Amino acid sequence: TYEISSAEWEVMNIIWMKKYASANNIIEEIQMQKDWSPKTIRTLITRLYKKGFIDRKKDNKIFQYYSLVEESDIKYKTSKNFINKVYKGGFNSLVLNFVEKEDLSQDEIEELRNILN
Amino acid sequence: NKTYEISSAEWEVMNIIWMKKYASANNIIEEIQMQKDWSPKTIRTLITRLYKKGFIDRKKDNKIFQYYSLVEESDIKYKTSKNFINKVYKGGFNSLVLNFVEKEDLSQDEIEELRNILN
Amino acid sequence: EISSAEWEVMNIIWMKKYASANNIIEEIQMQKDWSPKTIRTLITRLYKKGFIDRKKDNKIFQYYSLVEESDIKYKTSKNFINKVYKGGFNSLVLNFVEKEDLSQDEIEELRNILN
Amino acid sequence: TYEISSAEWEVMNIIWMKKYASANNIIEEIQMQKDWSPKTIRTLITRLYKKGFIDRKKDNKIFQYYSLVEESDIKYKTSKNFINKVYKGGFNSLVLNFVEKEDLSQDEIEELRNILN
DNA sequence: TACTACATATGTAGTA
DNA sequence: TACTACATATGTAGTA
DNA sequence: TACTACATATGTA
DNA sequence: ACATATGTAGTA
Repeated sequence: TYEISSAEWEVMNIIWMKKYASANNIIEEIQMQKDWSPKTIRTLITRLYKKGFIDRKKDNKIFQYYSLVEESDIKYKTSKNFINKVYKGGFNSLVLNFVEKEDLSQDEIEELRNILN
Repeated sequence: NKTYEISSAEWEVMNIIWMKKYASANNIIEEIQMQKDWSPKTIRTLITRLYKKGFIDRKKDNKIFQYYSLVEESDIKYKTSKNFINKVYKGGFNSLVLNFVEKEDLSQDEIEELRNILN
Repeated sequence: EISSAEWEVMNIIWMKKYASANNIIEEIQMQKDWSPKTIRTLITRLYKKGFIDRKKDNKIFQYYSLVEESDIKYKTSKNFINKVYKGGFNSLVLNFVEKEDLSQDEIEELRNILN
Repeated sequence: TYEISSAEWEVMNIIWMKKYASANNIIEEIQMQKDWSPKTIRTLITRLYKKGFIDRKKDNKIFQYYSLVEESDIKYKTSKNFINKVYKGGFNSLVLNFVEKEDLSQDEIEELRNILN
């Protein structure tokens, strides 16, 4: 089983957010929210290339990478893996822990209802 | 500067500690040796690391140490989850709950509780 | 058979034992979004299939279940698993753990549900 | 959104069971646990083909249909849907519903524990 | 208990 | 782009 | 409440 | 192609 590293996650989102994406195309978008070498980043791409979460496509004269797995399909999958290891009481016990630490503003708490519908 | 995290493997440990407030060497093992399958040594190590990371502490209560948490549960869990979501979900907490219902991971029995948890 | 959309109604009725035309609708027009007529239709169907019956309690019909709830859900899930999971019930629970859909808070209850 | 109908399922399981499968190779294995026409079946496959759940492969001189979706990954998902449409209280409320209707023998109740581990 | 050992996964980047 | 290199961190567990 | 219309998904062929 | 069951919903 191949898993996606937290450092890596950075990358996927950048790709997921742009469907298609290039070596540098990504770096530029990362070298702003993070601070790594353009070489360190590239390795994070190849790494995901090999784990096989994305693929290439010599679109221009350069590779263009794209996801292979479904974003939300995987994120749900990963949170579920996490929470399970952390919170003994599934998804709920967690939500109950956000409000306990009042991480919710009435403007936001409102949206949820209209999200549970 | 040096910052220390609590490993996902380690997390199992805290959960027992936290669950018993006071906790001995084996006391934990016995309690993990059902929800998991490690060696009573592997585990003890997890404790120790957690001790040197400084999330727990000891205290020879009887003739054997009793480790106890140093950090506050809810305090840390909420903190950890935030870190997670931010790395994973681009749209914060919301975007996540949205993701669970799109995957129908909730029963109206549960979805109900939430509201009465929102008020 | 009882259709998935129809299920919505039976839940309401079983929830209320006794149940009226609109009384159903109201309790449905929040957890769903259909036309009061669509709904009504679902009831008629069920009445016609013979899962529920009427009874002019006040001056309007009062439908109630004819089939025993837990007796049906059990029957229904049986047919289901059978069409989907090759290995009966087991092979299902097994599918739920492998996709970690269970929190230890939850897995716990099971044991004491198994004794 | 495209779904997999109860009838269809009989086809997939034949397929996932043999990973690789032939038009007739299927019918054979179904005309024992079921009673349909070698044309009724074929159509179920077709539908599934178009819905996009399986795909063909001219292996010999005949097509060989193979699964396109991951078994466990979808059965999990469908059950989910079902459970929540029916049982108010998710998975739990269901298992508790099998015991009440004593649909379990101590021989099998055992396995569970060792399966919950 | 305390202290020791190790192979893989991960963060982070220089050279062909 | 491709391929190489390394130190800390994490999973697992033997020896004093 | 009671009959009918309608596009879709669906059981059978 | 064809009949039925189904999500939705208006004219009886």
